[PDB]
Amino acid sequence: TRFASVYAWNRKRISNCVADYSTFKCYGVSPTKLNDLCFTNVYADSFVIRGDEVRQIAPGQTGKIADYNYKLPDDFTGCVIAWNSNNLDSKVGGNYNYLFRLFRKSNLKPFERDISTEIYQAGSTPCNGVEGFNCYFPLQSYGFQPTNGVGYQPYRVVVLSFELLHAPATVCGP
Amino acid sequence: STTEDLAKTFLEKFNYEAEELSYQNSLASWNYNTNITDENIQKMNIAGAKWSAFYEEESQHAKTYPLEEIQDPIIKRQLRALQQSGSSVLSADKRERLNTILNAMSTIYSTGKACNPNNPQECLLLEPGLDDIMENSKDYNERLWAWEGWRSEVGKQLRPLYEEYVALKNEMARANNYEDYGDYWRGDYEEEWADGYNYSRNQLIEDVEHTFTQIKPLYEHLHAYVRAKLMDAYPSRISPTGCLPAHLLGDMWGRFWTNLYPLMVPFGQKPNIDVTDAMVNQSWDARRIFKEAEKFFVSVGLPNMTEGFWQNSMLTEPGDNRKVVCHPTAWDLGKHDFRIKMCTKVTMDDFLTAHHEMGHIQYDMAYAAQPFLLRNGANEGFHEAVGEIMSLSAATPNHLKNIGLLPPDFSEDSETDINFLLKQALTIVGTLPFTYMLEKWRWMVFKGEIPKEQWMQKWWEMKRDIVGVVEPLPHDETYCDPAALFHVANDYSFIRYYTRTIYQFQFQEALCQIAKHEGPLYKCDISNSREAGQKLHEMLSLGRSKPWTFALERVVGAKTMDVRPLLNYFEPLFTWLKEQNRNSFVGWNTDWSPYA
Amino acid sequence: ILSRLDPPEAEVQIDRLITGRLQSLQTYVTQQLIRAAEIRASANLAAT
Repeated sequence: TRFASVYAWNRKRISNCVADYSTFKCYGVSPTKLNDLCFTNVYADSFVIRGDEVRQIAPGQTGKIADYNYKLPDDFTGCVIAWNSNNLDSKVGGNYNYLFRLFRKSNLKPFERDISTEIYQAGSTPCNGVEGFNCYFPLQSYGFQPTNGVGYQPYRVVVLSFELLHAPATVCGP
Repeated sequence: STTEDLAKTFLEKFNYEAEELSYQNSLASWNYNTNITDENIQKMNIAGAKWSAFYEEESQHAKTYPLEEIQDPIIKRQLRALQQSGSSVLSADKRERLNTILNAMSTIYSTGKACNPNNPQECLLLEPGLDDIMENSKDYNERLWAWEGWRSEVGKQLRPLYEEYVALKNEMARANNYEDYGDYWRGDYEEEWADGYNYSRNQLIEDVEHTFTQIKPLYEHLHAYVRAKLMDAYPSRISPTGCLPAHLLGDMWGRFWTNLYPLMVPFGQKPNIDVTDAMVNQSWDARRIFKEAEKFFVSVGLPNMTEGFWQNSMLTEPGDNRKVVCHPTAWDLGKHDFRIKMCTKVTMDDFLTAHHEMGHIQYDMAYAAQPFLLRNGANEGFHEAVGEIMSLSAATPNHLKNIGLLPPDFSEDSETDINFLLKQALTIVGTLPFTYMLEKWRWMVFKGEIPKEQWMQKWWEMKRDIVGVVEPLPHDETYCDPAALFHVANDYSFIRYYTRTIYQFQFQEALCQIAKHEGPLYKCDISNSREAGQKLHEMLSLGRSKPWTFALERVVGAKTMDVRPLLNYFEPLFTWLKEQNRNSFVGWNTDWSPYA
Repeated sequence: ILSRLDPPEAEVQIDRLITGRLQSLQTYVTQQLIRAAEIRASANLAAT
């Protein structure tokens, strides 16, 4: 239901244990075989997010998200399951509970944490407790009316890679 | 930082707050049409109170931008529109006067009416019977006393708190919240630029005069033959230069000869290819018009009404405790999925409105889906007649014969040729004049030139002469009924129809034979013309650097409106027209007159 | 290589391999060939 965010990317270390454990889309490293690829140890980049920006989940992006929160590296390669989550996360009361940041202060690489949560001014205002005249807060809420289409509506967002990792994998046969 | 960057963080939050809040307002309105309450009035109670506030305080709170050093169109216009303010334009006491004006008979204009004292028996509702008379009405003293009646009672039911609103705002209007009444609008059509980019001021108006001043014979004998019919039904007296009242045929409209149509049906003996009878020969219906007429008119693929919407939609006029009307209503949200809902009874006219109401949205997006406030249109005469105009434009007879309606009966044999052929001609012509002069008054009505002072004598004599044109009793200035116009109340101007109709004829012309169709010069074509689609993206509509000429037109069409293939259509007209309308004479000599 | 990355750039990798061995083995035989010339002159002198 809730996910560790892009900064909170979690070691749900889904590996190293004996292997006794929905439309598909394909971009990256050789897909059409299962055992050989390397899933080694997983910090999990996974959250329910917008679906419009799946083209910005791709090499070489530019836009609001790419400029001020996150962009995806030009070497993002992977074949995943592009499928919606309408019936699950298309609410009816109006849902602002999911928080998206508006601007980013440092050019960062993927895969770490930044929790700057001070009362964040984006303008010249010395915001002495009175909002306005270019005053802001770091994180911004979403808002989800009874009818959010696939764009802001979350897919169950498997728009991922099977990223190439370092350690021995854990998927094999006989 | 810049206008774009400051307004851009502003709009990343302001699309959200304004879109979202007026969005809650729209959803609340829908919940209202589910169920009625006061909570439902400003929410439709909290949200309409919140939204009217919200916009005025948006003015108050982002009213902070100048204009002077601007040499560029989008920045200039954007910043003037931004500096346009609500609840906050001028000084304290006069704007408090203004806000009470606006809200106070923004309410009482709906709340106002009265009754009749003549016969002390009853005063109750009046709508239906006179509307049946509207549909079948040709009667004499009815015409006369009915115009007198209704444009005599509207007066003092408007005048009390619209006295406050329109009248008191009208003396300030003689100082109209701007400068006033003449050149400060006679100095605006020359767009704020110089030497290469911006508009002219006279070409369209001069060709309009050259058109009408000799289109008049079309009035002559078209209105001569529908005058034979209109005076075998209507009042009492025949000569060439007369005098008629209009208003209640039961109520206002009585507009066109296409409105006088039902005595004069399209095809007499063989059933017309007419959507009821001919498309029930073709097995097509009304609930089926929604679904099976997605199929039956827009087999090209109407956008789906969204699924849960289809489920919840009690689509017709509810007739239950819910009091709603699906007189075309539209819903549109955006939010990174391209979604549009509309109430539409898809006919073939409605085909054309499906196509270019997506197109009318395409216009809107061009001023409503660009960067949030860079969403600017082409010109001011371009907003709802954009739907009406290129509906009439998208009329495509033998393209929809490839879809299967019109046979090639466009022939010439005297009597039923008169009927069929001049009836399509009847529609394609129509008429200009008092709309013309009223819109001219609006343009020449923004700096100040209107005399006020010497009230009784000047206004009496001015008033008599200015009204002049007959109504059984005057509906008029000094006995102040006239300023009740819906086109001033809700601001739906008609020169909009005009400029887009010029656009219509040219671009339509190359729309239904020249993308290489089968037949004549009327017939315009786009058949299998993705290439037409890009050359629409391509050679009129981008801006005013090299203009409205440059990014759709000079391929889809060209500038002015003409009647040339319509002249191959309409030469029978002018000849027959000349030959017999001698019982209607230019101007008025006051001696000969049918209606006098 | 052939499991993961195809020969759009394995064709250039085999091209650079064959050309780098053109220089390096043509020069294997080339300095070994100038060496053969020197050793053959030496053998002629030794026999004389």
